[PDB]
Amino acid sequence: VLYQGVNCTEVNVFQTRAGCLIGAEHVNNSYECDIPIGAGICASYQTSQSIIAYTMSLGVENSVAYS
Amino acid sequence: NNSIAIPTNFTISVTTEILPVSMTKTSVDCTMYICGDSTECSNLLLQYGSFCTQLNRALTGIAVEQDKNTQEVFAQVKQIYKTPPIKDFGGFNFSQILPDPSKPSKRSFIEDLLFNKVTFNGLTVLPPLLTDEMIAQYTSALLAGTITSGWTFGAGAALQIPFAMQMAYRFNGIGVTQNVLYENQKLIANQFNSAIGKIQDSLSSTASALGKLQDVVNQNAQALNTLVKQLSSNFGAISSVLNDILSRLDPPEAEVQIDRLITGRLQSLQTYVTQQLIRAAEIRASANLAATKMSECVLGQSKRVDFCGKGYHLMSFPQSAPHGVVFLHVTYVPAQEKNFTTAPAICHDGKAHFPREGVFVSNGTHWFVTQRNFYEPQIITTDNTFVSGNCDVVIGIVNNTVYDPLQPELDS
Amino acid sequence: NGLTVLPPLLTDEMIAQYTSALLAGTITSGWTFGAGAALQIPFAMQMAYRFNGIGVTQNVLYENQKLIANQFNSAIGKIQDSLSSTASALGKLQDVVNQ
Amino acid sequence: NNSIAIPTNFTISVTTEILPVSMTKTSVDCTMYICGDSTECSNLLLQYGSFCTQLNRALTGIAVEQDKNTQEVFAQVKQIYKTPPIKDFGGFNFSQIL
Amino acid sequence: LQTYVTQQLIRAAEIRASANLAATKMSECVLGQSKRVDFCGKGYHLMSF
Amino acid sequence: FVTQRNFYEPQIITTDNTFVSGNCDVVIGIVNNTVYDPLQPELDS
Ligand SMILES: *[C@@H]1O[C@H](CO)[C@@H](O)[C@H](O)[C@H]1NC(C)=O
Ligand SMILES: *[C@@H]1O[C@H](CO)[C@@H](O)[C@H](O)[C@H]1NC(C)=O
Ligand SMILES: *[C@@H]1O[C@H](CO)[C@@H](O)[C@H](O)[C@H]1NC(C)=O
Ligand SMILES: *[C@@H]1O[C@H](CO)[C@@H](O)[C@H](O)[C@H]1NC(C)=O
Ligand SMILES: *[C@@H]1O[C@H](CO)[C@@H](O)[C@H](O)[C@H]1NC(C)=O
Ligand SMILES: *[C@@H]1O[C@H](CO)[C@@H](O)[C@H](O)[C@H]1NC(C)=O
Ligand SMILES: *[C@@H]1O[C@H](CO)[C@@H](O)[C@H](O)[C@H]1NC(C)=O
Ligand SMILES: *[C@@H]1O[C@H](CO)[C@@H](O)[C@H](O)[C@H]1NC(C)=O
Ligand SMILES: *[C@@H]1O[C@H](CO)[C@@H](O)[C@H](O)[C@H]1NC(C)=O
Ligand SMILES: *[C@@H]1O[C@H](CO)[C@@H](O)[C@H](O)[C@H]1NC(C)=O
Ligand SMILES: *[C@@H]1O[C@H](CO)[C@@H](O)[C@H](O)[C@H]1NC(C)=O
Repeated sequence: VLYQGVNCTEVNVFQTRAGCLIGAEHVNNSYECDIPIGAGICASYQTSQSIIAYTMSLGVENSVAYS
Repeated sequence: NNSIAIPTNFTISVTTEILPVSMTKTSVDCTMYICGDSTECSNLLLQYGSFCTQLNRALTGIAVEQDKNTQEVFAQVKQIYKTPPIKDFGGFNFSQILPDPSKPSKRSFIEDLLFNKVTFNGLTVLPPLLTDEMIAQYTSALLAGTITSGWTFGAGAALQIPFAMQMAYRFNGIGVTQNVLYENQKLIANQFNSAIGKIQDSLSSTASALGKLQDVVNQNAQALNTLVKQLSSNFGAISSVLNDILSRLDPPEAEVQIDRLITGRLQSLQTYVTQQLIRAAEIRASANLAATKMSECVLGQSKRVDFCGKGYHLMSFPQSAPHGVVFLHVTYVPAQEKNFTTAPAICHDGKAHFPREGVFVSNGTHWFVTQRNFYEPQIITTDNTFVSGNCDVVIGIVNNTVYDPLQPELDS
Repeated sequence: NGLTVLPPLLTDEMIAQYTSALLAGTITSGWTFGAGAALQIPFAMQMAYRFNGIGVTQNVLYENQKLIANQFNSAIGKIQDSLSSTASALGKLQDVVNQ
Repeated sequence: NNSIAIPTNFTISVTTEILPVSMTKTSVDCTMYICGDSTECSNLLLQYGSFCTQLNRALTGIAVEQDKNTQEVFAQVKQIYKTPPIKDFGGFNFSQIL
Repeated sequence: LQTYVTQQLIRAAEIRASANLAATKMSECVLGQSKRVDFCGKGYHLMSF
Repeated sequence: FVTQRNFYEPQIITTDNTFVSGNCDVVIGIVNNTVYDPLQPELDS
C-alpha cells in the first residue's frame, strides 16, 4: 500500500518521494518499470517472494565506441 | 525567363523551438472538497451518486496520460547512450548542451538556463513517474546517440561514425555535394559554435521567450486558485460555510441551504474537470507533435520544409525543460546570392544536353553547370550531362560545345 | 442580447496580400523563399526541378512543355468553371458558419 | 512474375482542397446575457462567484486564438513579394489566381 | 451559457487542428514539394497554390 | 574500399565510384591511396 504524499510518521515500511510505502521491500538494485509508483520508484514481484520497490532503470547503459 | 540567382555562401543557423509535454498531475478528493469531511453534507452528497466517483476516474485518466506523454517524447531510445571521454567532434562544440558534471542533477548548461527561467483544500498534486534527473538522462542519451552515431540509433544499434562525416551525410541530404562541407569544415564549425553561444544570451535576455511553458504552468495554478476561491461562494445559501449553517439551522432548514452549497461546489468541480479534459487534449496534441519531432528531427533528418526550423534541416538536439521539451534545430540557410544568365538545356553537335544534377549557368562569357543550392561551377562535360533528342523541341535552348573527357585519352 | 462579434485582426484585403505574396514567391522562386530570400528562377526550370523530384527526368518536361502548359491552363479553367457552376464544393467552410 | 506496366503518357491535374482556419470571433458579457440591465439580478449573480469571469475568459481565449490561427496559416512569408509586370512563365497562365 | 462555452472550446480545438493542418500544408505543399503520398491530393505532387 | 552505407559491400575505389574536388590542403583527415582508373585496360589496349 502506498499512502500518496504522506510521511510514515503520520500513518515492512519504506519512505519514497511519492509517500510511506507499506508491505513492499526496498531494493537498491535497479530494474524495468514493472508497476509504476512515482518519482522514479517502481515495484515488482521478483523472487522466496514478496513485492519489492526500487528506483527504475531507464535502459541498459552503453558507451558508444566513437573515435 | 533567362535569369537565376544562386547562393555563393550560406549560414548554419540554430533555431530554438519550445513545446509543452505534460501538465501538473492533479487528483481531487471530491468529498473533502465539497463536504470538508463534515458528515451531514456527505450524507447528502451520497444521494447524487456517480458524480462522486467519476470525477476521480476522469482526473486519473488525465494524470496517467501525463506519464504516457512524457514516456513517448523522451523514451524513444533503446539504451542509455553515453559520450566517450574525448570530445573531438571535428571542432563542433558539444559542451553547453551535453551534461555538466558540476550540476548535481546531471543537466546541461542550457538545460539549467531553462530550469531557471521557467517558474490542499482536498486538492492533491502527484509526482511525475520520471524525475527531472531521469528526463535529463534521456535527453543526454538521445544527444550522445545523435553526436556519436547519426540517425543509426533510430534504426537499430548505434553505429559510430566520425562527426565531420555525419555532417557530410546531412549536407548530402539537402542537395549540397559533400565536398562543400570538408572544404569549409573550420568555418562551418565556427558558425555552429557561435550560433550555440547566442542561445545562452537569447535565453538569458527575457523570460517571455519561454511563453509556451510559462503558460502551461500559469494556467494550472490559475485554474486551481479559481477552484479554491469558489469555496467562498453562496449559490443562494445563507452562508458560504457548512458548519456555520449546521450551527444556525434545524436539519430541515439546514438541508436546503447545504444542498445549494453541494450543487454550486459540484458544478464548479465539474467545470474545472471539464476544462482540464480540454486542456489535456491541447497538451496531448503538443506532446504528439514533440514525440514526432524526436522521431523525425533528432533520430533522423527531415525533408519537410519548415517542420524543423527555417532553412533546410541538418539535425536537432533536444534539451529538457520544466513541463516540456526544447529543440535546438540546426539548419542550413543560403545567404549571399549572385544573378546569372541560365538556359534549360544546351546544344552540342545536333543534340540537346541536360544537366545530370545541378543547373546550367553563365557568368556572361562562359557556360558552366553548378549544384542547385551552392555556387560551384564545373566545366560542362559528357559525364556531367545526358543527351535527349535533337536541338529543336526545347524552348530557350542555347548553343555551346560540351567537352568529352575520353577524347584526350583516345589520342593514344 | 449582450452577444458581440469582434473583427478579425487581418482583414480579407490583408489575407489577399499574404496569399498574393505566397503565390508570387511560389511562381518566381520555387521553394527557395521558404529558406533564403526569394531566388528568381525561370518557371519552366522550376517545373523541371519539380518533375525531377518525382523520379521523372528533366527532359520529359522540356520535350512536352507546350503540351504541359495547355494541360495546366485547361485544368485551372475547369477549377474556375466548377467553382463558378456550383456552391456544393465549399461544404467544409459553410459548415463552420452554419455550426 | 515477368509482367510490368509502364505509363507512356501523363496528365497534369489540379485538385482543390479546402480547410477552415478561423471561427467567427464571438464574445459574451455573462452579466448581460444572464441578468441584462437589472442591478438586483446582477447583485444576486455575485453569489455564484467566479463563473461570470471564467466564462468570459474562456471565450476571450477562443477569440484571441482566431487571430493566431490566421497568422500561423498565412503569415509564413517575411516579405510581400510582388508578381513581375511581364508574364514569361513558359506558357503557364496564372491570371485567374494572381 | 456553460453549455455553449464548453461546446465552443471543443469546436475551437477542432478548428485549431484544422489550422495546424493548413499551416503544415502551407509549409510543405506551397513552400516545398511533399514526397508524402496522397497528402497533397491524388497523384505525385508538383506544387500547390 | 568504398561501400554503400547501410550494408557492407566493398567496391574497388575508382574514378567512377568517386568525384574530385580540389587539393588535399583543406580536407581534414584525408589519406593517400591509389584510385584505380577503369579506362586503364584499354589505355594499354
Ligand atoms: C518525515 O518525518 C521525519 C521525522 O524524523 C523527518 O526527519 C523527515 O525529514 C520527514 N520527511 C520525510 C518525507 O521523510
Ligand atoms: C542499500 O544500501 C544501503 C547503504 O547504506 C544499505 O544500508 C542497505 O542495506 C542496502 N539495501 C539493499 C537492499 O541492498
Ligand atoms: C561566408 O559567410 C561567413 C559568415 O556567415 C563569412 O565568415 C565568410 O567569410 C563568408 N565567405 C566564405 C569564405 O564562405
Ligand atoms: C565549447 O566551447 C566552450 C566555450 O566556453 C569551451 O569552454 C569548451 O571547451 C568547448 N568544447 C569543445 C570540446 O569544443
Ligand atoms: C540581382 O538583380 C537585382 C535586380 O537588378 C539586384 O537588386 C541585385 O542586387 C542583383 N544581385 C543579387 C544580390 O543577386
Ligand atoms: C524571353 O522572352 C523574351 C520576350 O521578348 C524573348 O525575346 C526571349 O527570347 C525569351 N528568352 C527565352 C530564354 O525564352
Ligand atoms: C545554333 O546554331 C545553329 C546552326 O548550327 C542555328 O541554326 C541555331 O539557330 C543556333 N541556335 C542558337 C540558340 O543560337
Ligand atoms: C497525352 O495525353 C494528352 C491529353 O492529356 C494528349 O493531348 C497527348 O496527345 C497525349 N500524348 C501521347 C503521347 O499520347
Ligand atoms: C490567360 O488567361 C486570360 C483569361 O482567359 C487571358 O485573357 C490571357 O490572354 C491568358 N494569357 C495567356 C498567357 O494565355
Ligand atoms: C584524431 O584525433 C587524434 C588525437 O587528437 C589525432 O592524433 C588523429 O590524427 C586524428 N585523426 C583525424 C582523422 O583527424
Ligand atoms: C601522401 O604522400 C605525400 C607525398 O607524396 C605526403 O606528403 C603526404 O603527407 C601523404 N599523406 C598521407 C596522409 O599519407
